[PDB]
Amino acid sequence: SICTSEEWQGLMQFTLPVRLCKEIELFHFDIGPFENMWPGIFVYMVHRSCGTSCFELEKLCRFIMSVKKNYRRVPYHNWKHAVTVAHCMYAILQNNHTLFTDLERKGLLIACLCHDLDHRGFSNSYLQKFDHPLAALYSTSTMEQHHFSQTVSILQLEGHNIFSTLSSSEYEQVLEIIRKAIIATDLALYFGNRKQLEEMYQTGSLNLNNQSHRDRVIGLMMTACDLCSVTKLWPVTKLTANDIYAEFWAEGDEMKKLGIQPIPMMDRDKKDEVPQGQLGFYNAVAIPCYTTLTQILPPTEPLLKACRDNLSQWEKVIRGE
Amino acid sequence: MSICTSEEWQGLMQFTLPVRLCKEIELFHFDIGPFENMWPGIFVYMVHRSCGTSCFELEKLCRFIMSVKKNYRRVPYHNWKHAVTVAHCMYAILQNNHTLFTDLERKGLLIACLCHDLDHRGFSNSYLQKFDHPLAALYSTSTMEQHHFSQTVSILQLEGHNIFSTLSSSEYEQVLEIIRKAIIATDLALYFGNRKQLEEMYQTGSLNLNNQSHRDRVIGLMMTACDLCSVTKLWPVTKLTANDIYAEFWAEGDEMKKLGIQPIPMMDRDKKDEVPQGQLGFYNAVAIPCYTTLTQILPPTEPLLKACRDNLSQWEKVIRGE
Ligand SMILES: CCOC(=O)c1c(C2CN(c3cc(C(=O)CNCN(CC)CC)c4ccccc4n3)C2)nc2ccccn12
Ligand SMILES: CCOC(=O)c1c(C2CN(c3cc(C(=O)CNCN(CC)CC)c4ccccc4n3)C2)nc2ccccn12
Ligand SMILES: [Mg+2]
Ligand SMILES: [Mg+2]
Ligand SMILES: [Zn+2]
Ligand SMILES: [Zn+2]
Repeated sequence: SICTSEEWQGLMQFTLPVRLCKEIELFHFDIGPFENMWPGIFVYMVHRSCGTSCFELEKLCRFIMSVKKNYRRVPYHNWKHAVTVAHCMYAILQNNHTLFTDLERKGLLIACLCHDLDHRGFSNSYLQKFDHPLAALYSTSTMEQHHFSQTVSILQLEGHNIFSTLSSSEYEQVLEIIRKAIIATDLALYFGNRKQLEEMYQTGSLNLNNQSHRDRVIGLMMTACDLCSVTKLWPVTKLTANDIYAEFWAEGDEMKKLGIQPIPMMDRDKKDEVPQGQLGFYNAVAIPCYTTLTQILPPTEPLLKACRDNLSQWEKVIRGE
Repeated sequence: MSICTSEEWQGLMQFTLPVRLCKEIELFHFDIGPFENMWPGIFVYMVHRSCGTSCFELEKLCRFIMSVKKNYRRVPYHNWKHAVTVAHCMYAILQNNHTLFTDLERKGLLIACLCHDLDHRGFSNSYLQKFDHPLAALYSTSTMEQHHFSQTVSILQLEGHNIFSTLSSSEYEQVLEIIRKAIIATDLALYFGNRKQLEEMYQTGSLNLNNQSHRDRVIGLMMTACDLCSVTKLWPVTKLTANDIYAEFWAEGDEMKKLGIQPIPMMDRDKKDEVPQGQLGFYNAVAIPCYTTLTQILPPTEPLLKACRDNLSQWEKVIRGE
């Protein structure tokens, strides 16, 4: 997928409505109601965080419109999710201004937009269990290796390599940041990452000039952004939930077409247990993520608070309220 | 005994409870899990709300709290989280039956709950006695529970930690007796005779509350109900805490396999299949009887029994492959 001459020139015209400017800096901001602004909203966030002279604008608008093209029309892992994850990374880096290099803020905003590129709405287990081509290629973190492969594809396209103008080494530094960040969105790898950071922060040996330590903190940040649907206002959070299950149930529907019972999270015949499942996901995954994050990055506390507020709302739904 | 630093207890005095949580704390099913940084301050609030703001001096109290956390170990279940969970359930029981207990007992039972598993290594009473651990020789029966009380007194005897200094020396030994008895009653090996005795004293109608020997038995049942209160939370919380319990059990079951001895199925991670039926039998024989007799004695404590029943249906739904 390469964007036409027709698409990206309109993106160079876009100026963000000034009434938002302040509301976009909030952690809990929702990009939902501004669909035709999401491509330019990403341009805005790149210019604010990295400077307008960071990328040359012609190359940048092409890359954003091609990446958008390569997102399938699935309920949840779509173009809206990519810009929602990218905004959370924007808010984290804006509130941790003096912690990350220019190169890291470049890659991470790029990595978040492309972290789910060409998602087909299926979990890694589905591709591996039922012998998908990509699973025969990428044995572990199947889609995550595909997501990074899809990004490198677009970057190698003509007029798209926004990283054309870095040092030849500096560029190979960016791709490692982008790869490790996208690989870190594999939720299965999150538990080892967050437990390692737990012991490290606790023992005090968490060293922020240790590169592998930096990559672990980046990975937790990628997880925090990937889950940021739990950190919006409860009206927004409850709505994104409907998108998540519609895609889960669709994968489980394919599981039934054989003759197998999917896990209850992917069974539409078990919608009643959804509020309990959310309460369990927040306590087992979400709360640990943003708690270790806030411990490492104190400015990211609004995420932890918003996640706690959303957790009590699910508890009220379970408790008959 | 690891003493807490000054920055630890200083930040505790400045802590304020978020307005919204003040209401949710009073509910039996309240789950402290998602508010880890708030756990020490939550205990301050529960002490203040039940025992008064002038009860303990905030300086010594915040020292005792943060030092008790430091002496709780990093085992999968019997840790700092478990202490505040048991302490909260006691607060809820005490709040809903406030004037039924003295002011000295509310001070004793809340403090004893916070310290009831101090310095837990993650090994049951049977392990330490089988492999003649030194503590099994110093404490013949109720091995860890007697040590927990010794750990509790060691913290009180630390410089500037004694929150009971301002009691009359009669009431000093009095509250220490309530605390010693409460921490001993958390030995589940004693609950079964004590619950059976309370059940008979109730149905015949001879259970009297200012009968001191009866009073300790009722406090013992309250200490048991608080120790098991994870069965009284919402289903997803109870499953997550069940994983904490089995993670520690199975670790002890591995050590016996290193010594060539098959552990009991409860501590055998190769018998994970029997987990739902093992929970079903624990509820029927232990948990449900505990809160049933407790609700007969203190009817305000019912929501524990109903929530314990709610999770009994879920454990039965799991055994039927659902
Ligand atoms: C794959 C990771 O999930 C997410 O990314 C995810 C989810 C999922 C939806 N949800 C579940 C989860 C279950 C479970 O199976 C719970 N089982 C406990 N553990 C194993 C015993 C694993 C956690 C479930 C069961 C019945 C009905 C509905 C259910 N819904 C987690 N909700 C959000 C919201 C915001 C951002 C992300 N997520
Ligand atoms: C003793 C202390 O137990 C607790 O504190 C405890 C427990 C225990 C874990 N559990 C068991 C218990 C068994 C048993 O062996 C039950 N005994 C049955 N026999 C009759 C006497 C003969 C069949 C078990 C067996 C296999 C696999 C797993 C198993 N899990 C009880 N569950 C909770 C939940 C919430 C708060 C507390 N607890
Ligand atoms: Mg993904
Ligand atoms: Mg104990
Ligand atoms: Zn994602
Ligand atoms: Zn206990």
